[PDB]
Amino acid sequence: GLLKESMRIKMDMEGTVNGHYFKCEGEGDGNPFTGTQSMRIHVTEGAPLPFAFDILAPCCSRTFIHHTAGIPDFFKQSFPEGFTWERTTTYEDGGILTAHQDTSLEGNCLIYKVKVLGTNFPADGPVMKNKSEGWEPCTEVVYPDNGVLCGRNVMALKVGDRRLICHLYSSYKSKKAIRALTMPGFHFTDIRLQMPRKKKDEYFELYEASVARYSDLPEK
Amino acid sequence: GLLKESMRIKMDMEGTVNGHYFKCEGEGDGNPFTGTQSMRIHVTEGAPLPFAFDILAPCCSRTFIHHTAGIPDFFKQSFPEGFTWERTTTYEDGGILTAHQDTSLEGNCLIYKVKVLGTNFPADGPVMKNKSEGWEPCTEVVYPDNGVLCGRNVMALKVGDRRLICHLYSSYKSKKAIRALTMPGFHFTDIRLQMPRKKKDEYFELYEASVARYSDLPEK
Repeated sequence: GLLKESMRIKMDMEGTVNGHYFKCEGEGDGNPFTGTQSMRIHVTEGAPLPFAFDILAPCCSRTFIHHTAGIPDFFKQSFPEGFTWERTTTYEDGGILTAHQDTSLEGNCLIYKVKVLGTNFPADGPVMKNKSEGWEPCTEVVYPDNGVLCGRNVMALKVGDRRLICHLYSSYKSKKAIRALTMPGFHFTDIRLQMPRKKKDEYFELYEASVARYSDLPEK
Repeated sequence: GLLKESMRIKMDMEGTVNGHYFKCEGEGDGNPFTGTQSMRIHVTEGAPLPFAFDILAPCCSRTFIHHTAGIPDFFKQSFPEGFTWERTTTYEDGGILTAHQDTSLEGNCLIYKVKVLGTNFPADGPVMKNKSEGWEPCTEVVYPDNGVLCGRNVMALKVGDRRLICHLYSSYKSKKAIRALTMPGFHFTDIRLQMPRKKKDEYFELYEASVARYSDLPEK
């Protein structure tokens, strides 16, 4: 209807992590129906980032999820009005990353406005020491709550042979009237977020694939 | 070859939940290689239980996981010596359910000893009001940490059309020498835990299926 097979993405992100201010601009593209996408991010203020960009990578696109088994698509249904998401991620070594995001659509271009505040990351930890090597793939739990889509996730940041676990609490809210929207049931969203390239803690490239599905286990 | 395609299970559980003391005995069976199993639980002291047995259901069998793609099997490798697990489950409405478990093997019978403490469950909540309808399927995150197997999970207790989220923190410890066991890498375990039958808050029947696997998403 309103979404095409090739979509452009423009993202503006502003934030402060452990007191360090930054701004990022991203241009990306993807296929929303096969659920694949990529983004080029330039840190336009606050470069070089004194912390691992990994913690900001999940703040950089829910319209690009391949929905299987007839699962209703909260995000694609939300257009032309668009949607927002709120998230807090708690890291098991103390760090906290809170974010709010606005998703709108203008022509062939998705427009993301992201605000980020991160606090209490340990000074000696892999995030502030910039010693992480990206994320493992993950499986978000997704479920309705009175017209709001809730998400819960466990993600694992790679630090050598070790994994730093964090816990994601997400709320996805449509700007469309609740009556014009078909809510999904309880389901899962597999997500594989990768960072193929980065340069000087100032330029980053992301690729992400996402699939909404039910458990593959038979119900007895 | 210590495990057979048909195994017996004997379980003894003792615990206190919101100040209510109880003991349970379980007899079960299953196929460890297809990863399927069932159990009959009788509350022998403290019946009828004044809380939902659902919160005790995940305390009742990791030898029965179907391992795909050559993922090493921490639990099956642990025999004949066996293993232990410990877990804390935090419910988003305040409840806490902690457990320690010992798993041994004698002949054709796996022997489980479980100790449980549950606290701070709200008097008005679905657990203490006994108004839950079992668990959704879930996907545990499993990864090594210096010979210990760690698990993290998000589970959802069904309360009508509502879901009460809880967060699981698990540690699995082999009694085998670290040198005689090959640790798996980061992977996932799909688990579907069901309660086909219950009676008088005193008799319960469980069925569980589990599969260890990697992400279904292609790695770009």
